Amino acid sequence: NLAVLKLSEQGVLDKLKNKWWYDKGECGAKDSGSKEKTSALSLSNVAGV
Amino acid sequence: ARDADTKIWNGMVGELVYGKADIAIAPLTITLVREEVIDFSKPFMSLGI
Amino acid sequence: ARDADTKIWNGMVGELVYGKADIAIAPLTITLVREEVIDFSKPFMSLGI
Ligand SMILES: NS(=O)(=O)c1cc2c(cc1Cl)N[C@H]([C@H]1C[C@H]3C=C[C@@H]1C3)NS2(=O)=O
Ligand SMILES: NS(=O)(=O)c1cc2c(cc1Cl)N[C@H]([C@H]1C[C@H]3C=C[C@@H]1C3)NS2(=O)=O
Repeated sequence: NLAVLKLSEQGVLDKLKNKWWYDKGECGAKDSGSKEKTSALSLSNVAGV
Repeated sequence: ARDADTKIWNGMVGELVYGKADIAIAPLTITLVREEVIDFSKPFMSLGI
Repeated sequence: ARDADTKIWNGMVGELVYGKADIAIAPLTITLVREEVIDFSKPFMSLGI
């Protein structure tokens, strides 16, 4: 009871949670969600015209 | 969970109820039906369904 | 909180320590040093700064 509150006070829980959830961003959208590609227009876009 | 009609807590509950295991640092959820047989510290990580 | 250099709890926590109150249903944050003088239940509502 006195021990877990020390880890909550000193951010050790935050550090462990960061280590085991956020440092292992692996798959796709977390990494590549903030990048940019310009374009290249294909025919599948313009067909109803 | 407990057994019907015999109250036999199996699993990680009965390891602490029946004097088998000494402590359980594990993903265990504080309920109403678990405080009567074992005790919990202050919660260290929040979640939901 | 405690006073500087005297450890004299003013406010509401002193009302529980010095026998003047009985219980405190209140917006009260579970810290470390409040655990060593007065007992807390499980948390009912979670927040952050
Ligand atoms: N952001 S989190 O889920 O990983 C998380 C969740 C919790 C933490 C600490 C962290 Cl890092 N400590 C709190 C405790 C601190 C104090 C207040 C309630 C408890 C006492 N319990 S909690 O609310 O379960
Ligand atoms: N979403 S919230 O902050 O208002 C909130 C926060 C909490 C609630 C219920 C609510 Cl609605 N109950 C939990 C307790 C209920 C059970 C499960 C964990 C504890 C036991 N404490 S809590 O995590 O402090």
